[PDB]
Amino acid sequence: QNVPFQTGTTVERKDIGVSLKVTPHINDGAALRLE
Amino acid sequence: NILIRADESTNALVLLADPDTVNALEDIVRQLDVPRAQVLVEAAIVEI
Repeated sequence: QNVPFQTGTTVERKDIGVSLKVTPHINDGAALRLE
Repeated sequence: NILIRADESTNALVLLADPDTVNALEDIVRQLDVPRAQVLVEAAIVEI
């Protein structure tokens, strides 16, 4: 879901639920880096 | 003349140099590209 939350009433939208953010860095071969 | 420019797309490095300088910069690069090390940290807290 995506819910509101008060920052005062000056509410704001904000995401709730399973989430994943990957950033790789890939060598030509083994041993990848992940952020 | 000596020209080392970069590329952040494929993370590559373009060299333009005489072959002695090419071998010296290869000696720089082969000693600056290592797999780094990882730590597993287990902190523990006991309270009675």
